[PDB]
Amino acid sequence: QVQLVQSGAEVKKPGASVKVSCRASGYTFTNYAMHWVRQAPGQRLEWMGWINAGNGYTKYSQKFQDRVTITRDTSATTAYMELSSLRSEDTAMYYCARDSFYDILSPVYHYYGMDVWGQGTTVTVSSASTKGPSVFPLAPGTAALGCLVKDYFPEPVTVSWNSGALTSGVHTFPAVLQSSGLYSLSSVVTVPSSSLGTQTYICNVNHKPSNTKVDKKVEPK
Amino acid sequence: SALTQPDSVSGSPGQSITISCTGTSNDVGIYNHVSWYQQHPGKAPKLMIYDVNKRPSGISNRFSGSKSGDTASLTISGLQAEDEADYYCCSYAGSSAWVFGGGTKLTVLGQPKAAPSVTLFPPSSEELQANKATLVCLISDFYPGAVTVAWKADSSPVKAGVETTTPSKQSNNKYAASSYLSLTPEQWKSHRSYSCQVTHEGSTVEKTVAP
Amino acid sequence: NPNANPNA
Repeated sequence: QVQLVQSGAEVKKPGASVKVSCRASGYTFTNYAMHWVRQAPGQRLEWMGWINAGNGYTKYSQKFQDRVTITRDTSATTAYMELSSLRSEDTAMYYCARDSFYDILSPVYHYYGMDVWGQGTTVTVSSASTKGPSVFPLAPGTAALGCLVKDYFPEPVTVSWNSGALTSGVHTFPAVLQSSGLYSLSSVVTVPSSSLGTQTYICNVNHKPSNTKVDKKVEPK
Repeated sequence: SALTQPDSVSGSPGQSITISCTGTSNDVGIYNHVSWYQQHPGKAPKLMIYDVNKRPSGISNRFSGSKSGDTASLTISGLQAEDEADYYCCSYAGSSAWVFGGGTKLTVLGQPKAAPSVTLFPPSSEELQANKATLVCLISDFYPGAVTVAWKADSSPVKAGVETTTPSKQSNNKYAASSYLSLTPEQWKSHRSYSCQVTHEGSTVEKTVAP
Repeated sequence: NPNANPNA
């Protein structure tokens, strides 16, 4: 079908550069234009610039003119956006969106509209460095136990219980961003109180950015 | 500088609302290249109206657009719960440039509310033996997605060391959040108790832990 | 409704 697929999440230091890609498929690539739009967390959409997929001509936003480069590769039907000298406030979700293109021979009624959008790419700019998590147990009719996944960077962290064999009553919460620049999250499982002495409960925390995996046994206090 | 939209608009099911988008004589007032976009939290925007008043294929006729002078307007008839989203206007600005509006958040009233469930854990002994202490307050199954968290030592408010997440949708149509209080082991053992107080729609749920 | 696409 008609779709735009963007590259994965990026984690960069202040002053670095980042290059996000946007692969098109399902339509004639060189017949359209492609915008790049970004959105800070909780903020509005902001136009960065666009490119004609055919002749490659570009126009950038006056706020980004000095730092953004938008290119395209017709042989791969992919558009690219490079943002240089990154800073903290460049942390945002970045979208690519298709729009109309009219050539010279086009008298036609010119209409526009960002009709197809990519899924978005998160870019995180921070002076923090990669760090594995410290996992602490949260000891408990019904009873609640869990794990605390503290002080890790960057995202993401995956959590399962008993190697995935336990899904009932499990609730894993999105991470908080601490003032230190590190993340912390917690996972909960509600279990029968009758089982606290018989059944073993282990939370499996996986942080692939640091190649660390921790299986923390949570025991009654 | 951007296009001026109202920050929020509210309406009940069946009602009709209108979202304004005020520009200048260099964008909205001159060109018909005016579009409207609907965005649900965490998802990509979706074209709803283009060329001032035209709808793409499949878009319901409940959505309509118009323009008068420098102000474009988006009207949503027969408001439904699924229309709750952020709505953005966008206009051509000349010289091959485009500008977005500030964004408007549309809330649909009359939806059933749900009080939050709260679970509070004290610092683990392993963390205390590492000379650190963290209280974790976990909040789930509330709607709408807006809570305020306040912490208290015994009965005195404490603001230093509090980190709270934004609410996020669960697998059902409820929201979840969490709040963390970082403190030294001496502070934890100093007081008789600590409490996490979650306020939602004027009512509060409080849980307490003690050393 | 002018042509808005960028040029060289």
